[PDB]
Amino acid sequence: STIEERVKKIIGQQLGVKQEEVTNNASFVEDLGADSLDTVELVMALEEEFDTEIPDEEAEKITTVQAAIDYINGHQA
Repeated sequence: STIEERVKKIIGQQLGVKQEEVTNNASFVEDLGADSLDTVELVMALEEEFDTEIPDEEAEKITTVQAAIDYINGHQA
């Protein structure tokens, strides 16, 4: 249950996709047509994760999935 691991999972809960549909470098506006619940779930997911409450500004450049792994990775370092 590595970083990206749990991450993907959470992300998979934010909407309800699989792994092949939420590939590491998965998209949102092109993948999940960018769902409000997604951008919102990102503010809660991260909040329920490490209480980081991701904004909408940093979420834009973090729309993807892998972006939610590189930012979370910060947990380690």
